[PDB]
Amino acid sequence: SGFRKMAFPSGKVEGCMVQVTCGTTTLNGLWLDDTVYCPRHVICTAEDMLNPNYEDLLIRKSNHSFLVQAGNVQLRVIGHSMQNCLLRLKVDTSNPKTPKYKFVRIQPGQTFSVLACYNGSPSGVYQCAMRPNHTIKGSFLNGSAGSVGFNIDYDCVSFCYMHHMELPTGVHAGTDLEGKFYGPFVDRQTAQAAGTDTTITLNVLAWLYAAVINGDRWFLNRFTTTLNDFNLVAMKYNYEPLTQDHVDILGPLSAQTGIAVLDMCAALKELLQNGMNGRTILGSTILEDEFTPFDVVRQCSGVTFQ
Amino acid sequence: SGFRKMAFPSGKVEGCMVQVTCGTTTLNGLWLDDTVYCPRHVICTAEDMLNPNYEDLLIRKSNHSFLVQAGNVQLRVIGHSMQNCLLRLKVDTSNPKTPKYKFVRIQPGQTFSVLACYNGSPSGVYQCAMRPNHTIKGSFLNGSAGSVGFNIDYDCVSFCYMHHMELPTGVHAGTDLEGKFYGPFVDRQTAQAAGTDTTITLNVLAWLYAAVINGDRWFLNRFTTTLNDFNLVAMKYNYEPLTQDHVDILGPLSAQTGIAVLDMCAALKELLQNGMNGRTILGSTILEDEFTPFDVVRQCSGVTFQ
Repeated sequence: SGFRKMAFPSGKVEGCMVQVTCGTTTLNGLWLDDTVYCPRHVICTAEDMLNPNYEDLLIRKSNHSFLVQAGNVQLRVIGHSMQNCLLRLKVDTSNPKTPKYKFVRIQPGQTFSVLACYNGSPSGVYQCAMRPNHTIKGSFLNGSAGSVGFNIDYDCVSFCYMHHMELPTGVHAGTDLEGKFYGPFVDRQTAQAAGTDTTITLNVLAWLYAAVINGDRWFLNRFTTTLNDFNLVAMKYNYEPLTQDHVDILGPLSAQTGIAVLDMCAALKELLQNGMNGRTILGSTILEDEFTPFDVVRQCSGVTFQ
Repeated sequence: SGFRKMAFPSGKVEGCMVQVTCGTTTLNGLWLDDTVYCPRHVICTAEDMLNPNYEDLLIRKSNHSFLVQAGNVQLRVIGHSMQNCLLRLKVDTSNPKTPKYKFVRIQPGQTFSVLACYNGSPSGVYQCAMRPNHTIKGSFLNGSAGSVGFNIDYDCVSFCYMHHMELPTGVHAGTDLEGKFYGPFVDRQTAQAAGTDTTITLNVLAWLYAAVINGDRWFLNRFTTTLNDFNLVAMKYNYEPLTQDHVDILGPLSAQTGIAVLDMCAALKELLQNGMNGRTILGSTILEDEFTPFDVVRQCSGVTFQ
């Protein structure tokens, strides 16, 4: 019984992947019901990207200007239309494998499963988090745009992200399924760059509990800090604000390990004092920011004595 | 353009997981064509796994006392045929969802993906490597027995692990899909423990290769070491030796850069006797060993499936 950075079974999402090829551009598209979603820049060429006018461009393209194929059999496009940075294509046969779904907009800190695909087929699946700077540290290559990110709540695929491009530092930016980017990022070829990404406090703590849970509290002390004595030390360091909503959330882990969020945060200010080796924390010389409370709670189901 | 810990798409395997209740106990089974696979110890109640005669403990049990379930439909069982550490209770209809499969068996250092299930329902999927001490450091709460580990090689899911027991140390153990346990483990309460482990090395090595491809390089240089002096120090840091039968596979690896094998090896010497204190490799502080040369190419290359 150990911690693992897991992902939801990509099974359901795969039954929604297809290949959308336009011109000399081929990427991916999510096929839900009689609709097929793909990043709109599919209808562009390296040149168009310098100053794309998607509205006018898309106009120069009809229903069978987009060759979509579910596996080896191609689908019939019965109408095209634009929605922000996506492209809603209609089809003659709604997806018979469409599962209970829904579109959400994840926030920074939150995690999700990404099913990378190429030419409409799956390569692998991995987990990751929507960093505080609105970027993602996924693993994408050309032909990867069009891939989705999700979370499955009891037989329900909550789609939250759809890949597009890759930033200067090797990180990734994409949009929600409605078609709006997760940042100040525009899908055109202009000078852009990820803003200085910090660290997720809430998950750095979840990690901290997972640690205690599984052993080691050398980073613990009778040290008690206020809800404003930690947050000052916060902006100094990369770690973000520990709102009152994080407190509550850290509640369940709190009650379990018998430790108080305040005394936990206080244990952290002493890590921004060193926190070197000597005993480390589950190996990691640093601090894991992409393991959410829910995740730790999830894995390693412990009890709470009352 | 990043390098995450990837897992195989779990669609061709999820559609195989079913539930296999027997009395009060309940596991997850593998459903291929007509046959159904599952953990022998599914006929035991309470401290039965303390005193497992099995071959006799199954005699009294009958087909009916086997509730194979596919999420609703009951699968008429008919084949209380025990095979090694597994059962082989055939059912009436063959799994229509059955994929194209093999049952190959993995060796130390090799990797595979895991579809953790509970009550026959896929919970999460992840990737782990067959440790040398012959165990799989991973995550499995109760009711994880019956879970499965596989690999995908172009239109062919080859199964290679069936989760069974969990060691006291936290790590777990199971068997190939033939019943043959892995390492010298058994399934009772003989209070067995796992031996000392060494690093697959060939993975920690091949991990660097993908580090390079993603730019992140600051070790490619070093006192270009030998072929013996190196693995010598390995046993100075707990790393099993290496043979040319292990580098000749790294053919394409180097063939996709120009970076030597030996020189690369020297980066390690300087990586442990000195370390890296400060800068990191693709994020992690520790050196990752759960990444085979194929896993690294499989990712960096984009190899899809079907």
